[PDB]
Amino acid sequence: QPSTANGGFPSVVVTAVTATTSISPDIESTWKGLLAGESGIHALEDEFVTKWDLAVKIGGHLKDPVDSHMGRLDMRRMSYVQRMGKLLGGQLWESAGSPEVDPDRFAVVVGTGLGGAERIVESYDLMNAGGPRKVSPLAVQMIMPNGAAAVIGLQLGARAGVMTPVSAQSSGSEAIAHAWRQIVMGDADVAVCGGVEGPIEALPIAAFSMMRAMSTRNDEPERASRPFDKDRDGFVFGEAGALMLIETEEHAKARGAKPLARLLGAGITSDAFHMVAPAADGVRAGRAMTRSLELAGLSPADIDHVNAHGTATPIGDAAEANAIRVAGCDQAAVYAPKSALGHSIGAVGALESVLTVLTLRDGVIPPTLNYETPDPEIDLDVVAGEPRYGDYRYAVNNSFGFGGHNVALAFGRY
Amino acid sequence: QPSTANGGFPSVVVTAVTATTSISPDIESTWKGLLAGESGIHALEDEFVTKWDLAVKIGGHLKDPVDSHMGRLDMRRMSYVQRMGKLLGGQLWESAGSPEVDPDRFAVVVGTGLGGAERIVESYDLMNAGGPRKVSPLAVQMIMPNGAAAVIGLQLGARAGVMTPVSAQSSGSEAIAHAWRQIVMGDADVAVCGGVEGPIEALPIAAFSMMRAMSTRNDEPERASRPFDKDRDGFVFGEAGALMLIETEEHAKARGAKPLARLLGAGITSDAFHMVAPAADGVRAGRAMTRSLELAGLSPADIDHVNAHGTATPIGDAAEANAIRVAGCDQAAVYAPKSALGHSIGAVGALESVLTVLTLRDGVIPPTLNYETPDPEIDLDVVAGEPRYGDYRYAVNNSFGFGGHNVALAFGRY
Ligand SMILES: CCCCCCCCCCCCCCCC(=O)O[C@H](COC(=O)CCCCCCCC[C@H](C)CCCCCCCC)COP(=O)(O)O
Ligand SMILES: CCCCCCCCCCCCCCCC(=O)O[C@H](COC(=O)CCCCCCCC[C@H](C)CCCCCCCC)COP(=O)(O)O
Ligand SMILES: C=C/C(C)=C/[C@@]1(C)SC(=O)C(C(=O)C(F)(F)F)=C1O
Ligand SMILES: C=C/C(C)=C/[C@@]1(C)SC(=O)C(C(=O)C(F)(F)F)=C1O
Ligand SMILES: [K+]
Ligand SMILES: [K+]
Repeated sequence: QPSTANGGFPSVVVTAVTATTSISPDIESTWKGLLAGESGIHALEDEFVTKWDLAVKIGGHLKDPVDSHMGRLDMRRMSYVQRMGKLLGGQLWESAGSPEVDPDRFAVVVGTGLGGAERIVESYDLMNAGGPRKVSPLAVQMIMPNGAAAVIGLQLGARAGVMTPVSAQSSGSEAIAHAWRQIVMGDADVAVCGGVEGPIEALPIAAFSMMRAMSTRNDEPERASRPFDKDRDGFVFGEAGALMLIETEEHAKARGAKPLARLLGAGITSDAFHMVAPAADGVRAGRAMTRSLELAGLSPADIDHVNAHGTATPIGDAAEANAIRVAGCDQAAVYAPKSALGHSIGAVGALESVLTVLTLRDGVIPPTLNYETPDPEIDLDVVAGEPRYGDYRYAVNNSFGFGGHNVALAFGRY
Repeated sequence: QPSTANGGFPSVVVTAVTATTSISPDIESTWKGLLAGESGIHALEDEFVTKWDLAVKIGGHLKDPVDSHMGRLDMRRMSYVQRMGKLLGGQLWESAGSPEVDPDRFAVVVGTGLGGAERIVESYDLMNAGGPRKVSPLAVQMIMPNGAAAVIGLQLGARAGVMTPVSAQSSGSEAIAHAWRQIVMGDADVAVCGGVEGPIEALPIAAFSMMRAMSTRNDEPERASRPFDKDRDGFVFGEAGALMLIETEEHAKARGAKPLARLLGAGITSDAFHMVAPAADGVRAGRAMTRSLELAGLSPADIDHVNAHGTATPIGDAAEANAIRVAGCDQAAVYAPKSALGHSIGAVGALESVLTVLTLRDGVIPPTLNYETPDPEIDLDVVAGEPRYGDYRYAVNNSFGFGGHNVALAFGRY
């Protein structure tokens, strides 16, 4: 029975990470902010909020907007998730030391929730106003949801496959799972993986608001996202994109890269319960966690830390507490980063996987913000108030998505 | 190292297929039609053609529209690709004998090019006319590109993962590739897999036309799609969707399912060349074919048949001919079904995978339509004029996608 622990799968390490967030464009600065209790969530100052008088008037825009780094041709030839992909792909490579790798052993797996959807609406308006010849010859390649992964693949020269798993809010973690499978199956030795997502805009706010999923605590934006708290009232948008570089331990050693963590195993399951509510019992979600432990070669008692999906809906957080119990991981120290960074949909599982790596690298879990009144249906060890220090040696990052998708990633200290 | 031939992977069999096409809603009648030299391509009668005076006036709508099978509630609460996926998933399951399987060992993998995009422009229009509270509460779950796979997962009860790989025109084959991986890695014993795609409409025609990729042979619609022909001048749309049921041979035998064929291995690579032109040398595309043979345990000398992606662009077919040579597969009999069925984008690799399976089951390849003047740069054995009967044992199905994606599937006669 192959596991990582028993040498049945090659050892896979994380050797570089990059992310842009509502706190900082610099992941090390985001991480210092989080440990200091900073939130990226503010009053939205966009004119679209007053134009439409939106019920939701809070969110975290990126600290450093993607397009301040894009030249004239990038703005007219890529959709926004493609520009974010290019920006992060170059940062990651530079952070990695700009390695010269074998392109034929180099894969890219990048998830996103939707793709270049603004170009859909642009092409629709252009054609309605001026006919079919007003549609750009670039529209197809900007719009297609594999667009961002493909821009990264072209940019960095990856020829062992470029893949885009889409599973709504779990896409960013699912991508890192498929990258790990591609390596252990022997299709690649090195992979860039993670997730990108669009910015906060009026139409996405309108659509999730009609699901009654979003916090409307507009008077205290930094207090609004309260995962696992008794007084939680839904999620808050917080923009992000994140990528990491993973490679076999052999490949990293040959080029002198210092690992940040190990990526030990991944589990994907599905609920077959409901399209937009997680099964309350957490059973299939718990089993995604268990399967990541089986592939890693770990037991539940090994898991020191869980990085919760923790969206701060009443229903979502209760199902996830039940899933953590099913997996036997409810004595782990838990963090819910959406408390501070909000929800970035297709990117967020990637961002939170990067945070999980940093917890293992640095031996610390940031405080979950706004965690003030424990909820008795949630009987979890939620880290709050101040950071929790410790010699953490194994952690699980959870992500789930509309459609019933459950993804868990098992990481270890290097 | 593990292969199907050496027993390192479990044996995986195809036990049911379903597809709706421009020739027939019934895959067995599609197949009889193809063998009789029928084309599904006609003059488009839609009012949108004359409204916009589109340069392209030809293509193949489904013989039997998806929505002649849909209630008005489904029409309001699913996107088109979800409706297609629900229709096909129920037909497939019925064809399989409505098996009772273990939901926790049952996965769904279904690709699509874009997703529920008509609900994006609908939501946009609604909000522009009446504000954010006019957007449907179901809009997110109809729009998300994992929506179709998730509908099928919920309909059929799949709890071992629901996955949507997006790779533009290769998505449908890539979905069968990941379903095969999901079974051989031990995450599932049974999977529903394939591709769905939306119908021909004005804005998709405008966007692909503006790339100068489409045939405009409007006076002779059935003669327009000419893969590998010297006078080819671009692709023709032909609607489709297709799913197959795959399962371990053990699982099939246990429920008394007769296999249609064996699914032996899958190879996925990428070009890192250009976003919308394939690499002219065919090298990475050929290595996708080679990887599928490695995993099957086959050599190129074993291959009897290649089902070509064969879009009928000048550069596309030339690059694929080079690919087949790189893989050592250029002595095989080649069929290009887009000649008769046209291009259905995210569904097409699934449709052509089902055709490959029927070639192997029945020992016959349909004629490539319109193949009249051999092109010296192609130098392939293109089956043409009449169906070719033979004792086919091993076949490769090729699909490629914008972004530089290459997918090959190796199938065997059962
Ligand atoms: C991280 C939190 C946010 C997550 C939100 C994720 C939602 C999906 C991502 C959508 C991508 C949007 C990209 C925006 C690019 C941009 O900025 O376009 C502005 C101007 O506005 C626009 O064009 C808005 C056009 C809207 C595009 C259609 C969005 C449809 C959303 C659906 C109705 C609801 C969400 C579906 C989500 C499904 C997947 C996840 C479950 C440039 O402005 P200017 O320079 O022209 O002045
Ligand atoms: C097989 C060939 C086709 C392949 C085409 C693939 C393109 C993707 C298809 C997307 C889904 C289309 C579903 C249409 C639903 C339908 O039928 O709605 C009509 C009324 O028109 C409409 O609303 C058209 C709505 C337009 C939707 C936006 C399409 C944007 C397309 C992009 C600009 C260009 C294509 C990008 C593809 C990228 C991915 C693949 C590389 C019935 O009207 P009614 O009488 O029922 O009221
Ligand atoms: C099957 C539905 C699932 C997994 C829904 C979850 C918990 S996953 C997710 O991100 C999410 C949210 O965004 C929401 F709606 F705010 F809670 C959810 O409601
Ligand atoms: C990287 C670009 C690729 C693989 C383009 C291909 C050959 S894949 C594909 O389906 C396709 C077409 O549909 C087109 F445009 F008709 F030729 C192509 O142009
Ligand atoms: K998480
Ligand atoms: K093919």
